[PDB]
Amino acid sequence: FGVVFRASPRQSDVMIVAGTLTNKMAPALRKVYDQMPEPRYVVSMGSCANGGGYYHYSYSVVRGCDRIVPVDIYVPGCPPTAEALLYGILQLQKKIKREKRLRIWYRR
Amino acid sequence: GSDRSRFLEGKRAVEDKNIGPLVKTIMTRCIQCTRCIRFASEIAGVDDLGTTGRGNDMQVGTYIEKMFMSELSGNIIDICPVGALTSKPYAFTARPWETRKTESIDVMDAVGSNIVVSTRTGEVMRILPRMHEDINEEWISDKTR
Amino acid sequence: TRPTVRPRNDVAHKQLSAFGEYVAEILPKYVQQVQVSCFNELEICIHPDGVIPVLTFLRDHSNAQFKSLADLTAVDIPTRQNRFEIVYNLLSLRFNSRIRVKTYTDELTPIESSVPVYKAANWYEREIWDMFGVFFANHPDLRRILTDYGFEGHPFRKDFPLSGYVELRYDDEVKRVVAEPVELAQEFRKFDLNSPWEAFPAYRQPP
Amino acid sequence: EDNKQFFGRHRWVIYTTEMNGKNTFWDVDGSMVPPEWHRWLHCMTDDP
Amino acid sequence: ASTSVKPIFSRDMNEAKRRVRELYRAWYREVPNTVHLFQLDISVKQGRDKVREMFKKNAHITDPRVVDLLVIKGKMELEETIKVWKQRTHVMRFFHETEAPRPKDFLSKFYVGHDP
Amino acid sequence: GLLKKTTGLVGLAVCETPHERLKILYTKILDVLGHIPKNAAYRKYTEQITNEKLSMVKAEPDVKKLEERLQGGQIEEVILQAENELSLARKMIQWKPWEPLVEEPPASQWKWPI
Amino acid sequence: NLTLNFGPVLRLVMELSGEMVRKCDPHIGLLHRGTEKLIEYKTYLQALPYFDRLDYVSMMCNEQAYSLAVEKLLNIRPPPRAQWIRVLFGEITRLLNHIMAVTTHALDIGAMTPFFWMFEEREKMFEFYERVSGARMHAAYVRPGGVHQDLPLGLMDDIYEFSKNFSLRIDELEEMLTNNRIWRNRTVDIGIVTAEDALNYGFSGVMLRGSGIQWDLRKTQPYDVYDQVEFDVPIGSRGDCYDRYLCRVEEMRQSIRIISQCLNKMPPGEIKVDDAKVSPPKRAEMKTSMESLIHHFKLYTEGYQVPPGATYTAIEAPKGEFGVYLVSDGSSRPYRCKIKAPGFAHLAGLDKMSKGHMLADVVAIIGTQDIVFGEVDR
Amino acid sequence: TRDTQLITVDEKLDITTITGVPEEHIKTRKARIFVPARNNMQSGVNNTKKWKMEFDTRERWENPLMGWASTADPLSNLVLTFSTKEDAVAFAEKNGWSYDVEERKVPKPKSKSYGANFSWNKRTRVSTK
Amino acid sequence: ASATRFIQWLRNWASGRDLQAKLQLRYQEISKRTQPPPKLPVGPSHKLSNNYYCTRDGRREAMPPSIVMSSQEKKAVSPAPPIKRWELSQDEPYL
Amino acid sequence: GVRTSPTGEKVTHTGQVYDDGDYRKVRFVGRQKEVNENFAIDLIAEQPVSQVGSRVISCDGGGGALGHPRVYINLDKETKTGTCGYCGLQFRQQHH
Amino acid sequence: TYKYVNLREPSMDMKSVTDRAAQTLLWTELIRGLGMTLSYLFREPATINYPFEKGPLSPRFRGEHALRRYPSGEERCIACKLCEAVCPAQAITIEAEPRADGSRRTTRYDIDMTKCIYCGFCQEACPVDAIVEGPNFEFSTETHEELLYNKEKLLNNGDKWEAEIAANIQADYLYR
Ligand code: SF4
Ligand code: SF4
Ligand code: SF4
Ligand code: SF4
Ligand code: SF4
Ligand SMILES: [K+]
Ligand SMILES: [Zn+2]
Repeated sequence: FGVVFRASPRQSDVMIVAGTLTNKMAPALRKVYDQMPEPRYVVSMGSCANGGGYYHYSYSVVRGCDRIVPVDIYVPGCPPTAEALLYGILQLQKKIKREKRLRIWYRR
Repeated sequence: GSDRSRFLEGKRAVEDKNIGPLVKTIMTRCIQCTRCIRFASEIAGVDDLGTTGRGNDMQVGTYIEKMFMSELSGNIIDICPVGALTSKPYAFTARPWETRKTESIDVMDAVGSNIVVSTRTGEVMRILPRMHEDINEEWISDKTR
Repeated sequence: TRPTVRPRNDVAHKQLSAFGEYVAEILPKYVQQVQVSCFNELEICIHPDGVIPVLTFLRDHSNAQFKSLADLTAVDIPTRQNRFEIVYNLLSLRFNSRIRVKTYTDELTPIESSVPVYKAANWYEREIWDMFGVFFANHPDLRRILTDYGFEGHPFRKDFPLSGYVELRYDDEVKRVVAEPVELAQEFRKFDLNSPWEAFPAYRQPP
Repeated sequence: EDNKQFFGRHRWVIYTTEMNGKNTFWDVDGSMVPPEWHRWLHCMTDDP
Repeated sequence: ASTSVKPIFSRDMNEAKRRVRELYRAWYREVPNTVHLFQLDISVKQGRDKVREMFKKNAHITDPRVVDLLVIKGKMELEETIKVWKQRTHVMRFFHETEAPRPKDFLSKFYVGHDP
Repeated sequence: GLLKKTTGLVGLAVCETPHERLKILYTKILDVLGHIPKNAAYRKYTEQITNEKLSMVKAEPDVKKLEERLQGGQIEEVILQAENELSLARKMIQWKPWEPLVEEPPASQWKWPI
Repeated sequence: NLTLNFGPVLRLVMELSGEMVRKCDPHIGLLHRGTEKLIEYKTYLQALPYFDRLDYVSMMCNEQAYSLAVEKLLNIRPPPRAQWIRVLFGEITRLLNHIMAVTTHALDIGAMTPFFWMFEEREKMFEFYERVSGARMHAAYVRPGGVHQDLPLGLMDDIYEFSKNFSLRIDELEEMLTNNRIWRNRTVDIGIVTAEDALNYGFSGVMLRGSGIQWDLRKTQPYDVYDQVEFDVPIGSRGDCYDRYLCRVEEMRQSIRIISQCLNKMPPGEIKVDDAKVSPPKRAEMKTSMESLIHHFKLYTEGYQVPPGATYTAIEAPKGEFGVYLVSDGSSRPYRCKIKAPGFAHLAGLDKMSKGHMLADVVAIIGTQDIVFGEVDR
Repeated sequence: TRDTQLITVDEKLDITTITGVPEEHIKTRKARIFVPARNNMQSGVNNTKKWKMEFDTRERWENPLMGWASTADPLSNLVLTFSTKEDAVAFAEKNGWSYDVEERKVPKPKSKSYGANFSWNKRTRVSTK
Repeated sequence: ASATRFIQWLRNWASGRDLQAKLQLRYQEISKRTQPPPKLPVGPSHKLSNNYYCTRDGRREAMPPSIVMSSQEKKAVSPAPPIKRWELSQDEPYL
Repeated sequence: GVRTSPTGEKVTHTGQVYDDGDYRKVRFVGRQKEVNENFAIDLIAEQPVSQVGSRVISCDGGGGALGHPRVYINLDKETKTGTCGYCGLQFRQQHH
Repeated sequence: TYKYVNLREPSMDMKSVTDRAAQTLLWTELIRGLGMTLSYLFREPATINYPFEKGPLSPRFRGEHALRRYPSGEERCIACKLCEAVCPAQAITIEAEPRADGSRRTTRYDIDMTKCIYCGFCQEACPVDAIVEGPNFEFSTETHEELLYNKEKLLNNGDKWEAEIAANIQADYLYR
């Protein structure tokens, strides 16, 4: 699809958060997000990242990655199938297809 | 008890009796223990419950369209082992395991009955009695309940 | 045999009872109680001063040779004077057997570090410190291992709440991740599950 | 269907070019398969 | 025998206070390096007053064993700052910059909610 | 009687004189046990099992047949265990685990369920 | 010495004197979630899905360890057909883990191609999981008493067609790694562990067998029906990364040998203990019989009570020795559940194993230990 | 007869400063030590044998989005179990919580007689079976 | 399976094996996705007589631990007999 | 069935609807309110009352193992019908 | 039983030693590895053409929770709360009261699809086959709030997927 397997943080356009975000890990996540060159999108994969999932009521888990960084797509499941994450990625493609940055600048 | 059934026949079914707005009766669940009969006669003083019929067709009730209204009636809900007698206002609202139990005191009268208040997600679901030998034993009045 | 009941091994129950007595006769100074369970596991209960003597004997003696430390953990019982029960699980490749050694302590009394006997105990003791707050004396490197830096409290204690005391969040004003008192959009729901009828009369306690 | 193809490529769907008033000539989507065909296309059964 | 217990490091409060002061000197001399390595927005004076406040809270302890633990935690908390195992977020959690002030008087607590 | 090229265990070197090495170590163990009180159970048991392992060495000139008798794996493993017992015996003198119990546990320290 | 906080779910703090690694300091906890504390608010059945998520590469072997422990405290026995199913999927899980361990060990040091060949085999094995349980990874299929459901018709034939060709897939993997001189240079005489240090550092599994220690719980302390199957235990000679790589490649072959016997010796019968105070009844008899409705109601709300006691139960999981120190207080919810992850002690020996090696060797040594941080941190 | 040297500590055992609890939830809370009352819908007495310690209830409100029951009290679900009353007070005292203790309520023995159902001259003669 | 004869020869020679006999893609040897309904058996406890639960109650046969010692001539023993030595496999002793 | 409130917002089968001045309605601006159009209370009222010739009848919901737990219903009262507590179907005795 | 993996003694005759010299100088075993990758270049790839082709699944697949009806249109759920009791994630919230006709029916039934672990225990506990996990696995959203299902969203799913849900349950209920 054009989606390379692995990309470095500074050469990347989308961040996929796949797993449980702990309180000891959150600052590292925000730092990587702030260093991503724009435009940048975040895909939240799985129940842990969406809302904490099985560890929602834990003392060491951030209840959802969306309270640390902005999120564009939520992929549900525990884990989502590899064909469900792929459906989410293709749903991010269509979302980018609806962007109208230039058509809004021209009307400023 | 055992963990499986070897009973291969059809089951008995009984018709329900209406005895007021407080106690809901589903008498197919009765196990003919006679706790309600002994309570209404000895503790409450109302000899309106009894056994009619014989054998497997023996039934518990009033035998006529009568309402078991008393200032102590609601207590037959607690002594009934089974769901034959269940609170009507409480019907279908909560399950016992999800309720938080707060041990409080009653103020509807001056006796000071010791009660248990059942809450669930910040809402009062029902009021139960709490044993106290010197005040109320394990009974409460209908108004307190 | 009964298809649904686990079979009994009386041979291994007699061998582990002989060895338990054997250990208690050699270390009277430390052993307080030896018991064998109904599924053939051996427990040696000791005074906390004998952690190094007892373990060294079991590792090096020619009839014990418990050369592998399977695990080391703690259990918290608020109703005892000494809350914390320290458990050592050991393995013997020579005789193909396992044994459990238990001692006790409290919030303020330290226990001797077992790293000299078992190099495996280095990280296990940090985990007991981090999660229960039991100090191990003479530890080469003792510090938090699992919790976040600056974390306050010991989360595996029975009185530490499940959801903790603080939660993290990103604040745009200060451009960093902040810590704040925990408020839950849905409170954890507590279920009272225990039945009011006795399940096992074999374990009944005197009234 | 084409049963000479290896399992996984032996069934495919060519989506409609319009659905519920939406132009789907280029913007196809895997959720456009109705439930009755969702079971055959995913090999949960052999019967269309 | 009940009051006879094993010590951690100090056999009496007099030896415990020696460890408390050595720890305080360690923290006092590290604030300028901490405020510089982490590029904090507080001043060195603000940093050194926070250390003073933290020590002041536990000034009423009369159990030598308890004081030993407080020093042990202090030395652990110190090793994290020196070696930069913490991050700017962890250091700044001592200050509570993103929490609105909470009233301390009876009337203000009455207006907002039910807590005492 | 051919010497073995490897013990099969990493870090454990082959020993060319297994019989001589074991006699020295077992004799050293028996001499260290002499400093322990007569009645202490550690001395009575360790002497009992050290002597019968020392008698197996002095009655079996074949290494392969000796290992079958001792049942301790490679003869190099049996030598390593002798060095561990010798070190243990030297430490039991300083600990004196044959003395009475130091202290009793609290009343309900080992009760379960609570 | 130069110090680097490599960081990110592993944060390594190393001091390097040029090319050499003078000290390795693993900082863990970036995936600590408080699993062991959450298990104390769950019934024994509600805590079963937690174990799928500890070593998420060997899901069904973590269920088995937890199921053996509970069945031991309950004093019950799973039926014979369930045990054979629990060995069949124990070995299929062992193929899943060793492919991940070997191929991600080779992808981290450059060789990227064997990862894609063998992850097509993992995908097919994920269908065996999905056809029995309905979930590709976290099946929750093994439970105290046996397995949740019986095998669907035709699955054993599809397991046979897969196993028939797998041995060829391993051979192609060995044509790329075993004799390649670049692979050997990265793994030979790297991370040497003495047979005596391994025992004292808490190692288990191929970390022991790589150094010549003859130990495998499947043969010495067997569980289920592992004493009715024939297989060989690979043993190393030099105790390095290369010998340990050969033990895992050869253990993949001995799993195909066990699977070929499970398919042929699978007996008939039921798939969960026929005691309805532990295992739920059938839905058909739960809708006609009064006792079966009572027992279904109580097992799914209160759960079954477990007699008071404590047990340490262990298995030969793909990554080593996996066990739980389960403690019961006589109620439906466990009191304490400590989890012994083999990668916790293995990663504590990284500092020892990386003395006198280059920085690029620490990558290989972490790979050879087969670390998954779901179990290390819990 | 321990080998280690022991020291004397004649002070109240207090650990409020090393447990990590915020001071907000040490001084303003009120623990309640009690033996749970028997559930009146059942005759079982197996839940009335151990001492419990719970804390005081606080505010629960409604989530604006879904209507769930939100809370800000981190001790809302905390329940501890103790073998005896003396051990419960010990845990509260060293943790700094203020507590109230309620004495165990045991039902008094009753005088039962099946023959009293058929008395000749007394008021206990029942009228139905 | 649709590879021409020439390409089949080229692939077999390059790998040194007969790949066509052990293809890693599934064509028709797999089970039908629709199967006839099953009829599963029942366990040993499905009886109408001689089946009282007190005679097969595993949980109620568990006992509390037995105390061998408590503070409130004899031949040396070991926890178990020494482990017997393992034997080299006749299947393939050396890899 | 679904009936709309005076402000134009539909009412769910549970009776839920935001009052006119409730700020929570803003969540539906530029969006919709999910309401299921098949009210179960209306659907089960259309089912005919089944006539039977016995004092006691049994209901399992249909489909055998695919229905609900089997219950027996008493039809001794002619004032009302016998209703199943699970599926809501009604039964009546034939003129006796 | 056990076997050695790496305990061979290489021969030291001239022919064997020359064989390893040719291997060292002429890179024989490296070119043997190039041939294996060449063979895969001519094998048919295993890629499927998503979204026009889909990966095979089975009747037991666990996807999007849903609420079912009886063939008459009456809801199957009778607010027993067994699913709420068994859910290991506490993702289900229920409230019930007598209905206008007196039936035991819910007034709230929410599933938090971000707490949910998609485990299937809710559909094992249900005595009336009301809450099921369907076969749909493509329901990703653009906001967090769209994944907090209420009773209306769950009843719409059941009506939407009933044709496929019923056929799957027909195919598997004999194993349950
Ligand atoms: S698979 Fe499930 S438990 Fe594991 S990280 Fe993903 S959402 Fe969390
Ligand atoms: S108390 Fe309940 S069970 Fe007993 S006779 Fe009365 S109705 Fe029947
Ligand atoms: S809960 Fe009790 S009374 Fe009600 S149906 Fe079940 S067994 Fe009968
Ligand atoms: S699948 Fe499991 S976690 Fe999800 S709602 Fe159902 S019972 Fe709860
Ligand atoms: S288990 Fe089924 S019937 Fe009971 S509340 Fe849940 S969905 Fe409704
Ligand atoms: K009742
Ligand atoms: Zn019905």
